[PDB]
Amino acid sequence: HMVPMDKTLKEFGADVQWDDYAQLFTLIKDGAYVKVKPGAQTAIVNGQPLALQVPVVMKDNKAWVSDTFINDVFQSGLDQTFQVEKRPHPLNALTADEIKQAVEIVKASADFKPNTRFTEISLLPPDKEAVWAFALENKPVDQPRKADVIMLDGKHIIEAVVDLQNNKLLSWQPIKDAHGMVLLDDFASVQNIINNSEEFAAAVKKRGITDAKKVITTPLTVGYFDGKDGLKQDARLLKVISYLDVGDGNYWAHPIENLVAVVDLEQKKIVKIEEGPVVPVPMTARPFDGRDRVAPAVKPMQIIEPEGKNYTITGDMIHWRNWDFHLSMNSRVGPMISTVTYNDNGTKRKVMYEGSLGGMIVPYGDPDIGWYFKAYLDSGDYGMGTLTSPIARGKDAPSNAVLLNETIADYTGVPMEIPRAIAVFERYAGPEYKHQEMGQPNVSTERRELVVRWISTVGNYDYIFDWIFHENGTIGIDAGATGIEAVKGVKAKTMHDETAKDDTRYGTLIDHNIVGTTHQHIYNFRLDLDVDGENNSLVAMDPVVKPNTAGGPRTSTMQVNQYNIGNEQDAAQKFDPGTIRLLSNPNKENRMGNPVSYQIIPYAGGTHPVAKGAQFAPDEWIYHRLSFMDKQLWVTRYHPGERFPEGKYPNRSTHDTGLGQYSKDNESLDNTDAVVWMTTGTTHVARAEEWPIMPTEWVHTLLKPWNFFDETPTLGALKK
Amino acid sequence: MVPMDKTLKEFGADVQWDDYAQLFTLIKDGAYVKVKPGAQTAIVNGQPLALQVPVVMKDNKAWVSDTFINDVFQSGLDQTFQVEKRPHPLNALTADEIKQAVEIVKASADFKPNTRFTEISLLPPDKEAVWAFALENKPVDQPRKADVIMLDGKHIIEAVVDLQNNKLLSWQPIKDAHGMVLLDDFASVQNIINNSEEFAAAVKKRGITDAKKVITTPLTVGYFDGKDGLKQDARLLKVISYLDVGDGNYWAHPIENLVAVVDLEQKKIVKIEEGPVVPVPMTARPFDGRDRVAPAVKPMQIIEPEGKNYTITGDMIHWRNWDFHLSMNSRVGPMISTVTYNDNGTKRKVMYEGSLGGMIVPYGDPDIGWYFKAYLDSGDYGMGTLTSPIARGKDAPSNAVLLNETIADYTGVPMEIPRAIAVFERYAGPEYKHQEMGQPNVSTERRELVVRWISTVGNYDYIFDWIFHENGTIGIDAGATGIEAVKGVKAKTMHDETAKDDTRYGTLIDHNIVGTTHQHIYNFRLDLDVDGENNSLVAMDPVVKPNTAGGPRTSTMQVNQYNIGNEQDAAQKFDPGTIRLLSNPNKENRMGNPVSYQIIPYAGGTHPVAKGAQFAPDEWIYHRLSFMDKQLWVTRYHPGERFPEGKYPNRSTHDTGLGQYSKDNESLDNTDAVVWMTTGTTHVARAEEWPIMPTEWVHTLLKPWNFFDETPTLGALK
Ligand SMILES: [Cu+2]
Ligand SMILES: [Cu+2]
Ligand code: NA
Ligand code: NA
Ligand code: NA
Ligand code: NA
Repeated sequence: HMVPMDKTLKEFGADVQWDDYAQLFTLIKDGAYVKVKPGAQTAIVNGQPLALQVPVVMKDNKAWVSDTFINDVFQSGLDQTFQVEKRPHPLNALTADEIKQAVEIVKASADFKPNTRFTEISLLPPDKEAVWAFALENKPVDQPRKADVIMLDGKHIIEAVVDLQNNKLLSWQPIKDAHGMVLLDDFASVQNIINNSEEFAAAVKKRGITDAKKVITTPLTVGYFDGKDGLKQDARLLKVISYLDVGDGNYWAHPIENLVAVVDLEQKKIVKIEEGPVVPVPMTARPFDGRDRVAPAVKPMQIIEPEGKNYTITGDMIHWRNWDFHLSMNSRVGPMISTVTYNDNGTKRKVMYEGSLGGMIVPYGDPDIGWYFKAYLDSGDYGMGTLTSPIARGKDAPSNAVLLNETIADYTGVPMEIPRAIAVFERYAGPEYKHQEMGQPNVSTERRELVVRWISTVGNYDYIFDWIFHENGTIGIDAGATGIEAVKGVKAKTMHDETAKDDTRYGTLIDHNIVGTTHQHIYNFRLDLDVDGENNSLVAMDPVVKPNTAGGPRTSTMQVNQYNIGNEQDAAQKFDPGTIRLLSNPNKENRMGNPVSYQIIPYAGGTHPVAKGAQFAPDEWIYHRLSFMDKQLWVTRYHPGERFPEGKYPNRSTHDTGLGQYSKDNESLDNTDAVVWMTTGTTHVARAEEWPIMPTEWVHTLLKPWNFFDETPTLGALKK
Repeated sequence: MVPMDKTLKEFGADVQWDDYAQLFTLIKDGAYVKVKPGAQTAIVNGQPLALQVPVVMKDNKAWVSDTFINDVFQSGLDQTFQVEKRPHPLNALTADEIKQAVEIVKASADFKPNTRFTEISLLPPDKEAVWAFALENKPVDQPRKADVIMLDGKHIIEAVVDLQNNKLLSWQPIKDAHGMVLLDDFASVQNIINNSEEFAAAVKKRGITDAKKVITTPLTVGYFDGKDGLKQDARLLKVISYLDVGDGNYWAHPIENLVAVVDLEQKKIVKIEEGPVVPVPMTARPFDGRDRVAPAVKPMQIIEPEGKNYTITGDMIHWRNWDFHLSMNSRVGPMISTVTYNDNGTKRKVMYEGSLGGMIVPYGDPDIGWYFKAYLDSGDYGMGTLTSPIARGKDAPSNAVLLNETIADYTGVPMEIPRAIAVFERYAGPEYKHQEMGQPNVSTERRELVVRWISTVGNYDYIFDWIFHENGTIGIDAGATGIEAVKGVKAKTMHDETAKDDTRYGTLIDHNIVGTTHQHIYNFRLDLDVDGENNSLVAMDPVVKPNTAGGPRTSTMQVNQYNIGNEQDAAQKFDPGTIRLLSNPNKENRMGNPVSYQIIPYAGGTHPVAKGAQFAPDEWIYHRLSFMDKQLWVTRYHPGERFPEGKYPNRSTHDTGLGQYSKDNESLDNTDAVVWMTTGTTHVARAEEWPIMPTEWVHTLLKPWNFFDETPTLGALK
């Protein structure tokens, strides 16, 4: 039973290359690199031969394979990239069966209602000491698997915990005053309410729009202004910004400016329409998908690993050179990198118990009615894991990547498999080191980094996060922003028009009648580092110039001021990239008697201007509610319920329940389990080069071993 | 007939055999060749080639015609390199012109017998004629000229020669200038140390039983207004010493507190300085792998089997919308010239010339062996000359093309540097992406074209990357690796008595070895002609301002914009939260904004950043080298202003570089500007960098700012 090779392999997602001269197919998918010649009775998988009962058949310039070829070859076992897990790792995300089970358990309570949605359903993390003992000592974890089930009953939040091992409900706790995140049905529900509104349709009509049905809405959280926005605190509201759909596939380029509808989600209707002056909708077609463009010729470039990968993925555990870590997915914050150790000549040393995105904010700077409340808390308010964007193979990640699928719960409690959710790829990153001693043979080696990449898209923005494992012990965390700008419709076509100056007070004129409103992107990473153990202290080293007191001709020297930062409050600080901040283990030293440490660099560079803080006066509410915006480094005592820089329920919050809260009591950071939070952002002033689609802009952070090792870590195994 | 593997590998090509397919894949630079044994044809970059003689298999080895390499690799089907029929006027002096220039000055009666040559370089034609050659194909109507800079003992003479008419045009002694360090100075110094009894006497005290195992290293001495005890007319170098213990790494064996001062015209030691005796650290600390075994690793290749997207026509490189010229200088290395971006058919100017301007690695330790220590690597040592050949596959990716480059050595003999510069395209993530909910994805891949050069001066190794983004951005990145300059000390660990004193000025990185703190400060000279040469420098400072428009916001995000009108004001600290543009006030994009490039002297780094010079403002080095203390400079274009540290910085007594060039504070309003970017690190050492330092990087960036009218990579309209 034959089938067409090319089409079948495409649909399966493999790259297919035919070489007419060699009469050879090269097939690539993930860890598998395959060669097969027509009519041969063996194929080659990752350097290894594989018998085929049925050879690839060529007929009138067209190849056919049996209908088991794909299984026979790709799933053969000669691709050793993925191996099966002997014992389930206690941090493995909830499975589909577990998700479904947690949903049946809460549904078995008399309180559940058919309207009830699920904001998040997630493994309730077992305790940290036991997870480490499993990872390093292989001790089983005897506490039962549990799940947190956070439910939205209309507008009310209930937190339920379930015990999955015993199929029982353990708790059911209403959470007073909390608003829940925006869920996928809210989007449809907002578009509908607008569509059924005669008022809104009339509002839209006096603004030029002739077919209201062509109006695309989008939902935003409203924030909190202690009543100045004229909106009651206890109702579930979203505001709604509108665009005209013109057929160019880019409604974002056709704002209907100065029209905002406020929607009550429980009443399912528009409770308020704010209207400002009428600004003609920008109408010119501005497609970003290529439809109006020539595709030039590019010569091929391929990164190939024809004997397979250097990493192994066992269940969710990834092993690579001296690294080992566990990689799992959460609907709110995306990827979670756990139990990170570095194998030092046989002994696994702890580096990081858990790293992930903490949260992020994208606040705007324009005071007008369509803008003044605008601040996306992408992970907290919209669920970034849920909104993961599948990796476009070979483009969003390099041709030598392996692409993992991940499973989370959707908002109605049903398992949802996200295809191509995370990319894993090894990459050449220049020379690791080099020395060309004059007159001698050179010495160079290559640097390899292992990257874990995840992309999440929220409305018009697309965010890329890379977790970068350097062979030498360094860890990089880089965030990339691309997508389509939020723009303001204005009257000016050029800076020569009479409204230009007023139109561009809060952003740049990037197209006719279009202004890229100025805003910030502020990312924060929650890094629970256990530098060769949990008992750590925070140390400062500030390079300084000191008068020379040692004699000789110099008036000055270069010296260091070294001091411990002994509490959370002093640890909350700006980052001066001219200084050194360490997380040290005061109980373990390297061979020179120096405390083993990691150097924490929240700002290692970026391609947009850098945000030195929040661009908000200190008396703005958004400033008040979100203290993480204003410092680049925080350190707090470990605590399993403190995970979000912006707080657990940030929608319409009135005070800081995040890093402000976690550090308010100013506890001791002396020789104890610490969690490091790095804030890094950009201040984005727009330019025409970014319209209609924005070229990816990057910021870089770094964690470097500092006297953690005794010598150059990549030198190699000692031969004597 | 000749054997394939031996012949191919002596030619520099990589040979792979695939037994399943019975196919050879041969790769060198831009050639990607496939050949089957017995086949009448082969493939070169995707294209068929008839062979006179098939590859034949004898005793399981392959044999090729004696003519194979030439027939296959030089067939014309690798189109990476094209012939240049009309030579660009910034083309570096050729080997013949180097020899010709040397004959011309040697013919003069003023040329003294053992004169050396610090630099023999193209004296280029005027900027305007060079642009008109590149943009309109107008011939420059000037003869080929060369600057010839000579060192007669310790005396500098600048001559100019006309190579076409083969005549000397000028001969000019340069008063008070000291010459850079030349290769023969290294051996001279080592010989003089070796023949000094006083020195063997000093060394012996310090615990050294065979004085023949002592390795010298020459350093320039700086300037201290006599406080160093050193005469200003004398051509001097100081000498720091290490012990060779056979580990291939003398750097790991300092003889601390012993400095000799050598006068190179007397050929003798004129001062020994001796401080406390510190035992020489002895433990073998090889960095070359002699004591190691690397772990086995699966192969990775980056392949371009139809060849490259760039074409290299002489030294002119074409790649996508970029065109530029690449040449080599013996002092500063690579020069990237007449750069333009092809905007939908029209070549627009971006950069007339960019290169390393100069750099400095100044130390912070006051002791006898350290206080004067400051390497000006290009200016004092000659980084082009000390170019380190790229190790194929390692110093650059497997898909690179490695260029050879020619300069003059210090005796005036042409010197061809193999694999002096690497060019390679690389994948750099998605160029842009938007995944609209429930719609088909849109993604394209970013490609960067990198030009990579490595120079090594004593213990360090510097990597420079000139990075062309398809979207109009240009990055310049600098990497540092090599071996740390260490101080020998008594302490073994931070628990010993001397540890605290021993580490006042640096980290303890091994037993008895402190990595003294210093800085790396690179400066880049960028004659940007933003869509023309008449430009102005514009600031845009994002600020928070009170809300005056109504509604609940108390504050708004606005910009303060103002021109920076003169050189002194343009010489500034860079706040990475602000924006600085070189704008063309005469030309605007479709929205009426002046076409501009955004200048970012600090786009990041893996080592701590220097806010400026880690020196009190009364230090001599601070006074001599203003360029260290500001990150941005902009000066009026001037043909003889090229070096941030000045033309002759050896024992300079004042600032003849950027301090001098901005001295009169001229106008920068709508005129030809030259932008200089200083970026630096402060290096506090750690054990992880010993015995060899993992490469650390700093990044800088030039981004188009309203230069174009839209996303520049969307492509041409249908
Ligand atoms: Cu942005
Ligand atoms: Cu250094
Ligand atoms: Na706390
Ligand atoms: Na911790
Ligand atoms: Na000037
Ligand atoms: Na210029």
